[PDB]
Amino acid sequence: QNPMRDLKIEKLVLNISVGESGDRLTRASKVLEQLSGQTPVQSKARYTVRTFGIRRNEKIAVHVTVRGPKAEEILERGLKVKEYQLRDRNFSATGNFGFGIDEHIDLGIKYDPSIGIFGMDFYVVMNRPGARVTRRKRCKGTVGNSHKTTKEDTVSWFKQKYDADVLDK
Amino acid sequence: GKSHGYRSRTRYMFQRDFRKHGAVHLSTYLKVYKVGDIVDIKANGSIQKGMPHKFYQGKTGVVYNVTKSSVGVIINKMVGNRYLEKRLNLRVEHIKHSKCRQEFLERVKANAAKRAEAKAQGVAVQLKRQPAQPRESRIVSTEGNVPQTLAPVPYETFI
Amino acid sequence: QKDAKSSAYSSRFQTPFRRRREGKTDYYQRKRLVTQHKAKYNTPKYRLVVRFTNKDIICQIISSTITGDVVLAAAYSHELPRYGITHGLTNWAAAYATGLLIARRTLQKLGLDETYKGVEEVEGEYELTEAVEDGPRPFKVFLDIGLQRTTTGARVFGALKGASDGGLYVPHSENRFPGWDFETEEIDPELLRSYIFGGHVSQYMEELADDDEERFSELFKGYLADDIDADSLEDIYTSAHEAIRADPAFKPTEKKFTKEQYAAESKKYRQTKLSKEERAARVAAKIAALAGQQ
Amino acid sequence: DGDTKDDVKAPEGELGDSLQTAFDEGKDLMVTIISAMGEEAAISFKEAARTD
RNA sequence: AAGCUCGUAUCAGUUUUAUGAGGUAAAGCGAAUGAUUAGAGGUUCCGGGGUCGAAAUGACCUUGACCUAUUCUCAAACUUUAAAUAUGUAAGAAGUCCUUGUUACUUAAUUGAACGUGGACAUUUGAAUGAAGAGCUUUUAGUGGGCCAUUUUUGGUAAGC
RNA sequence: GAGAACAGAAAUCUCCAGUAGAACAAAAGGGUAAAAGCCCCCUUGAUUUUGAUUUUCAGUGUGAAUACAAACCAUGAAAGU
RNA sequence: GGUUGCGGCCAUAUCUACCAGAAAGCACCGUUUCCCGUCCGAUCAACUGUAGUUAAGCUGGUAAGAGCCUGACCGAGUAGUGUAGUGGGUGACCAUACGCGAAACUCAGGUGCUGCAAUCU
RNA sequence: UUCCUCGUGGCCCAAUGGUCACGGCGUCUGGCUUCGAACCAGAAGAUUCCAGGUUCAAGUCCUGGCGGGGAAGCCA
Ligand SMILES: [Mg+2]
Ligand SMILES: [Mg+2]
Ligand SMILES: [Mg+2]
Ligand SMILES: [Mg+2]
Ligand SMILES: [Mg+2]
Ligand SMILES: [Mg+2]
Ligand SMILES: [Mg+2]
Ligand SMILES: [Mg+2]
Ligand SMILES: [Mg+2]
Ligand SMILES: [Mg+2]
Ligand SMILES: [Mg+2]
Ligand SMILES: [Mg+2]
Ligand SMILES: [Mg+2]
Ligand SMILES: [Mg+2]
Repeated sequence: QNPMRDLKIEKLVLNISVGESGDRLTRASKVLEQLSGQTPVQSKARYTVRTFGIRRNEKIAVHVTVRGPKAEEILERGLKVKEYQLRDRNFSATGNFGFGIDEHIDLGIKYDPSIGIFGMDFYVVMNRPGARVTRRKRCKGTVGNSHKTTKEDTVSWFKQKYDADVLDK
Repeated sequence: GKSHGYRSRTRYMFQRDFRKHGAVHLSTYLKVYKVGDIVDIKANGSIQKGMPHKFYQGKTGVVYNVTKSSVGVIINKMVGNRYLEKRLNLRVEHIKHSKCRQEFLERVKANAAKRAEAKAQGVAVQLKRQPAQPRESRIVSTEGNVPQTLAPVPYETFI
Repeated sequence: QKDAKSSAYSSRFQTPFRRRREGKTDYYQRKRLVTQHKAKYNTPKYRLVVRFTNKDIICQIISSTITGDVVLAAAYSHELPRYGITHGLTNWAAAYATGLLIARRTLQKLGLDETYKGVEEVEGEYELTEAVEDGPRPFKVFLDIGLQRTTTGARVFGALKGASDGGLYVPHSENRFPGWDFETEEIDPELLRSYIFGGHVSQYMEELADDDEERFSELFKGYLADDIDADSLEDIYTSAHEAIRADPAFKPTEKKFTKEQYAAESKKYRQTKLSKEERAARVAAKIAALAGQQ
Repeated sequence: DGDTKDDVKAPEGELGDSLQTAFDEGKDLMVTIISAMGEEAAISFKEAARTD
């Protein structure tokens, strides 16, 4: 049936893929903490490509994990930026979803010229409670077949809550 | 140039097994070895420390020393026209009791039992083992087992 | 579709033994634990195994044999009501009490209870059970924490301190006990003693009692229902400790039933195997219907 | 990395004279050094003027 | 060659019983790696293309990949499996069982470990056959270019190579 | 394999599958999955005293390696190493 | 008989897809002052067992299931191999005498057993 | 047969593992001249002869192939 298999948000991951490190990197990092209240982390590159102009461990991008009512708050504050409409393919086959935005100034920080202008990449990881069965150390196991999310469940949940709509397909 | 290392020509001899990789089961460490036990040697390729040299693989010897993690073994090696005894030190992972003895002393205590029991009435206990004697006479009936006549088979290609 | 593994893969697959499949034992740790100095031939190695499940605590003394493990004595948390503890069966102090219980239980069944009395005037000091002169060199045992994460102030070490004060000799440093100052390498006995007597709980009463009442109600509900006050929390533990030192002899339950009756009901309740003759009939009928043009 | 090497003393070679001629207007002087058996001198010149 | 200590043994180019180890012969590739002939069915948001097409995350063909199920043949430096012949050890007196003595080692502990006192069990005393005596020491000559035959096998087309 | 602005075949992030098909200074072969692989914290046992043993072997040397003893240490809560 | 803690042998125990599970246990599950650790109380840390649910974990069952294990005068006494001949054949190779003896393939059966302690209508 | 060497802008060549890489001649646009040269301002162009391994990066580091050139070949 459906006693306690309700769907809830685990986490919102905010990514900014700056193509290089340096001052602009610092300026990009200087964005997230106002939006989150957390200390951001800056991720290194894993191999050279020499055409994008990056060396190994050149520390190119930044991302942040946010969970809880704070997370769903930021999610809501982003959905208005997308005017509560997302194209179908944005929804992962495992029940997760995400989207990218431009001009992080469309919320919170007016402009604050020392920062400049940056875009982001909001992503949402979605499942049901009781998921620590795959994260605990002792007696680690896998979640059952009937208890996993899916495209059909996640779309319907995204309609029923936030009363939004999905595009062509 | 030629090449004779410490582990030369051991490509297959030290491969572990099929579907028996990974750690060693604890029973080896739970084994207890006394001085005078006779024991075989089979190198475990997953424990590089305290390995036996490839020549001693599949040999059997006598324990003469016990330490915290290893066992001293005596092996007889043929060199030239005589034997020389070699003294080894082997971690227990390359070690397992020779069940030949374990079988043997069962005979010893069994013969003790038979000897005492038969001594209680003096009936010539007859302890010694005997080889397979030629089987004694017997009679075979054909009742419901009438003999079947056979014949050679002709040639057919069968392809 | 994608959820398919080839026969070659399944035929070349290695499985963990059984316990590594269930994710319950660290065989890498078991190596270092159960291995015995080969010059000490049959002298077994005894382990103080401690596990922490929900609503219960388990403490045992286990040695190992080829055919399986063997236990000397065990002490569970849910028998504290015998000794005057009814709530918080998994807190730090409850762990310390259990460690004390199993300590006196073992020394009582080993005959080492009159000697090596242990520590009575507990003060949170770091001291080991030293050997009495020309005596029986007190019993020795090691921790087996399993997959549990070691960390400063963890309740697994409460059992350690319970045994050490109980009279067992358990080798250990002190730099993981709660109250271990970090930037300077010392210990705070006052804070450790408080934890031994639930200080972090009795103290935690006062804030909720003075800030939020429904919160003070839903949890700690049993305390209100049975009229236990914050200040009174040390006393019940102190009264318990004497009960443990009085009689650790592990009075068992009466079971109010029999083994056979329990078997009878489970036997009649569980689903059984299906015989080959039935299986063959079942498939034959499946052909007769599905393939038989329905 | 470093600010060192008050060494080589700027070889008298005419290629080095041309190097010194082309020096004063700049454009990112690249110079090579040969240091066999310790005794060392600057032998070759090159240009890499990008700064982008 | 000189012998010495002893008198049927602390033996054996042998078999049997029991128990170990091996990766060759063989075999395998719709089993891991590599090679390799052939068609078949799908799959292109995704190869090259063409036709209907302005295009489409449109349709139809063709060629190359990709995947799925099949097919023919292979490996000294591939392999699941795996011989024959050769090969390690044991078949008691230096043994077995019972009791309690030593120790500065070990054990929570006279618990263990090793070595012993005393007592009990002999010619069926622990498979076969043989034993022409068994064991031990010294000293020194000559030799240190090999070749042939069966079987296994390397380079080479091959050789009285 | 499936998804996210610039970002595309290759930039960063997330989920699912994943017996090792990666990695372990180097040539190759063994060995390794709560590790021997990656990241982090503390250290110097890469220390002193000579012995015994394995390989090559004349049972010489050299090189390399194994298991101890008597000290002083490192690490870990501990067994241990 | 069920369950938990510690295990022994290490797939008959693994994998895929469904179904069932009284009681207890286990589990998910609630909270952030203290000890503690992270970008994030998600893991780890601490407190309550109270607010709830067998949905999942787990256990068991089902499948002319994959795999795995055992066996058979199925294949086969075949391939291979030790010893012998003044055996055959120009030769490659092949039979005979005394012995040992496979693998692939086919068919049939099975789908964890068990030690110690504790608890359970 | 061996050994060695070489192959890069249209031509001749140079090359530091760290920038798609350098010179000279050549080519293109504009200027001067009635015009072409010479002259004056500026530009552009290279899968480093074909496949792999290393490196973080390879013309370069090296291994496997194609084309060219040089040396050797004596005592009988
Ligand atoms: Mg093998
Ligand atoms: Mg560990
Ligand atoms: Mg070989
Ligand atoms: Mg063959
Ligand atoms: Mg085969
Ligand atoms: Mg192959
Ligand atoms: Mg044999
Ligand atoms: Mg002479
Ligand atoms: Mg001589
Ligand atoms: Mg000589
Ligand atoms: Mg000569
Ligand atoms: Mg580790
Ligand atoms: Mg040597
Ligand atoms: Mg011009």
